[PDB]
Amino acid sequence: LKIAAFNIRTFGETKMSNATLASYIVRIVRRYDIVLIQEVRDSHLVAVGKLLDYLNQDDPNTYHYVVSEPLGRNSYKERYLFLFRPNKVSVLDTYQYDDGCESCGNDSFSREPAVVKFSSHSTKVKEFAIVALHSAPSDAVAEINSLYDVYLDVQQKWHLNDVMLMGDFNADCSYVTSSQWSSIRLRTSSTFQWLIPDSADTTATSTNCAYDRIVVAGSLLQSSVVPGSAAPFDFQAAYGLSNEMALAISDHYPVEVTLT
Amino acid sequence: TTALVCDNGSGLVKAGFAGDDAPRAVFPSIVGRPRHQGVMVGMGQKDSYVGDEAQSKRGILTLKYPIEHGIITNWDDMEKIWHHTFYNELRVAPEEHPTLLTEAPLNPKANREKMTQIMFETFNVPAMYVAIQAVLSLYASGRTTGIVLDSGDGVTHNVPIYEGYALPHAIMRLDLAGRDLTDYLMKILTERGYSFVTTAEREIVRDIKEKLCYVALDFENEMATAASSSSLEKSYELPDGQVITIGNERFRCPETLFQPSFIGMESAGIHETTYNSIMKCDIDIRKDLYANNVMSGGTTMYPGIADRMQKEITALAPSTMKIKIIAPPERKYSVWIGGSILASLSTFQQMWITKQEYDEAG
Amino acid sequence: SDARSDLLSAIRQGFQLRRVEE
Ligand SMILES: Nc1ncnc2c1ncn2[C@@H]1O[C@H](COP(=O)(O)OP(=O)(O)OP(=O)(O)O)[C@@H](O)[C@H]1O
Ligand SMILES: *[C@@H]1O[C@H](CO)[C@@H](O[C@@H]2O[C@H](CO)[C@@H](O)[C@H](O)[C@H]2NC(C)=O)[C@H](O)[C@H]1NC(C)=O
Ligand SMILES: [Ca+2]
Ligand SMILES: [Ca+2]
Ligand SMILES: [Mg+2]
Repeated sequence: LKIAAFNIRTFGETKMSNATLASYIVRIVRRYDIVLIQEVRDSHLVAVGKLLDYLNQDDPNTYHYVVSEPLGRNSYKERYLFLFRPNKVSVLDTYQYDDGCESCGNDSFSREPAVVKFSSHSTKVKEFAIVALHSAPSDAVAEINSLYDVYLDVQQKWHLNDVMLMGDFNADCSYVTSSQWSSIRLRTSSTFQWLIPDSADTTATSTNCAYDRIVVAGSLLQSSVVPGSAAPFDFQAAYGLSNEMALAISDHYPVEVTLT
Repeated sequence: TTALVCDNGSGLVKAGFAGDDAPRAVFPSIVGRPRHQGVMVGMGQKDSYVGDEAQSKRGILTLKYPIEHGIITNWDDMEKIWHHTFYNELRVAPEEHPTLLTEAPLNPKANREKMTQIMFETFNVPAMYVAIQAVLSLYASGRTTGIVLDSGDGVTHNVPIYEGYALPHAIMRLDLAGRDLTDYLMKILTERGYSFVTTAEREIVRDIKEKLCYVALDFENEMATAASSSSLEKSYELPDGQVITIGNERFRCPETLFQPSFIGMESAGIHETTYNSIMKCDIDIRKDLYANNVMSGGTTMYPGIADRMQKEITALAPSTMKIKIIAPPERKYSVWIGGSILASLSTFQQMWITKQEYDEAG
Repeated sequence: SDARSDLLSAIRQGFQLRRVEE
């Protein structure tokens, strides 16, 4: 099972209408059995529907979706979108973290995590949850720390220790410095393995930053990870692209991992 | 015991409770089914969406308008719309409320019978009644004789009514209304150099139409005025805060109602269909139609439209004829209001068809 | 002086509708 989290800069109608950018995005998505797409700025789900139209043009059930409403604390809103291959995994339940009141999710996250429970019969782990987060850069330390509370919420809600938490956490550089890691319970708790290391470059731009991350909890799930499989997917190199064409797709690389 | 009033239009459903002065639910007459399998976070798989949520989620749906040019053309979809209306919008059990429904001028009898069968057999209403939209609008103005211009999102009709009797041989139908004017405004704004590409940009055009357009009393003079000064320009601030500025598109847009050739349609304009409708009626009631021209529907809301109709009808009619256009400020909801009044009247209570009666007839 | 004459006259006299707030 191949899983990825991909921040596609301003993913939306204009990007999906560009046949060239759409073709590269389709090619990227088709690598994966589950992929989380972030930065979905798509007021009427038109770009999402167009991506699904391409993915499903041959077989109507190639990919199924889980998508959120627009999220953000002010007028600037983004959705989380999961695309998954239903012949590989099945969605058993979903919810949006809300911390106890209909608005309180926004007290700790700008974009309240989407949480999806999957049944996965081909991997060692048979059921596992994925928690998506695109953090607010200026609140990264506090939001990554709050994922620890999301993890606790999953355990209590679903009685399940096998959880992957992933996305553009902005977890490096000026937004999380080396000294700040000790403030983040998701990092200091031995419950979690960070599969994308601080040394990784997950930007398509000239910064060298491990912004995007995959964190796994639960021993079954941890035992399911293929060693060395977790890494950014440098699509500029993969597809022999110019840097300008690369940046037009996104300013981030997907981060991916394989489960057996 | 409280009656419901459901006015189903080509573009909007207006629904609510008899005796209230406005509909409580107004929403798009559209049903969408997902093109792909999946869910919204926190939700189960849904088979269809109706109304506002169908519009807001349209990108992953296939949309259908069950009412075309005022007439119901898809019954499964219309059933979804009524179900949504009752249970989701009004939040009532239709089996405990007499329900008044509206229908378009010239609606075929088989269509009204099907409407009736669904209400009784599917929704199990205790009683119901089907009223002609235009006649309700006349009633809402306190009149029982007159001629109505009803112009909505999909169709425009003229309907002369004599002592409560709509005269079907004299009804005129013009397949030009609000949706056409919205599309035309998008076109002419695009020609001026604006662009409306994304769904969100395109949706703004209907708001511009509703807030900035108006009907010129003298179109050619108004075109000259827009060309010689900036006095007719008005600004519209887009969501993002960028402010744009529009001149003659403001009145060229609804001018189409008087000159359908603006959108390539070889058809009389609304002044001439009004006059043609009056002339189909007995000469001896014409004075009463001319003096009671009632405008109804969202597409009659343009500032200036009453004065312009008064001018054009005056030019067509005998020189001594008294001509009066009645354009109530509530007229976007006139049909609904007329239904709310009628269903409330004590003198109306014997006109409901009961399920008992339906159970014995057909 | 039938029911329909009665109804039309009542339509003409009007009806006090309840306010629906915004
Ligand atoms: N203030 C306004 N100015 C101009 N147009 C308006 C205004 N308000 C609403 N409209 C237009 O009115 C139309 C809706 O009117 P209405 O509800 O009477 O139509 P409908 O009953 O859905 O359709 P129809 O009667 O054609 O079947 C829409 O096209 C809308 O843009
Ligand atoms: C799809 O997106 C690509 C990438 O941004 C666009 O290609 C650019 O087009 C301009 C011309 O308008 C060139 O000057 C740039 O050099 C191109 N960029 C690259 C990296 O190739 C392309 O125009 C878009 N296609 C369409 C038709 O919208
Ligand atoms: Ca980089
Ligand atoms: Ca109507
Ligand atoms: Mg680093």
